[PDB]
Amino acid sequence: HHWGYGKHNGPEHWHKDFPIAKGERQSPVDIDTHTAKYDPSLKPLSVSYDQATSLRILNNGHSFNVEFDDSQDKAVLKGGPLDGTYRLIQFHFHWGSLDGQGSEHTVDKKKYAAELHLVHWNTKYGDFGKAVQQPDGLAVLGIFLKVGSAKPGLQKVVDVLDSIKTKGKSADFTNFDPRGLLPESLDYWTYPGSLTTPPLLECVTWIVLKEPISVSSEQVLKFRKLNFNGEGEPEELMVDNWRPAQPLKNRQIKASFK
Ligand SMILES: [Zn+2]
Repeated sequence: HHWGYGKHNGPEHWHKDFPIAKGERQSPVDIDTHTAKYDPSLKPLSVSYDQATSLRILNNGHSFNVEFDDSQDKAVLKGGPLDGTYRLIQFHFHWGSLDGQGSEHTVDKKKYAAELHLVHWNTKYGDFGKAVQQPDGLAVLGIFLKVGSAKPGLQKVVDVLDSIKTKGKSADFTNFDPRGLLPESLDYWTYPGSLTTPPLLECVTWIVLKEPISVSSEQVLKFRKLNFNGEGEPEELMVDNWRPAQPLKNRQIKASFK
């Protein structure tokens, strides 16, 4: 029926409704740090999130998204391997049922507890919908989460999850600053890929940060209290909403550092 992460509608079933699932540039992938090519041509990333305007937090049934006002160049990303300006539209997470799994991308086969995705669309295309239909339409900044000390900047998000426990629920979420989710270093790996959830369009330039951010066990625990289901239905905890690594095929992963 509808896609999900369960035994009967999980990742291995997606190809039936979205044949692109078996395409040539699917994500996520395993980052082999020894074969990734350091490219001196890559420019530093430029993240300008000082004017970011968050609007709402929503449980869409597969994750929770924090949405931003993308009607103007308020929070943008440029530089790196990108040509042009990409606007931040939303960020969301993928996490596991246990601390040893949860991330989508892996580094030398190592899985992290969760993975943060900051989705941006190329302004040259006018709107998000047109952007996803282009090979260079989106830029997604991926950040790994490891369990350790608390991330102060993440607490506001954690505190509101109670109000959006089930599918379809949303709440006002203004004045949230995404800069508090960033690691200290901006070194990264990049390769051409796709969305990791249906429609799995191959329109993404992935920018995966080398440095993980630390979150406490109590923080990740609250992610695990969310529900895939809507209110009034049998409770199915939202955990392990991650897609396994896909084959790299004819792609090269480039690193911005040596
Ligand atoms: Zn994602």
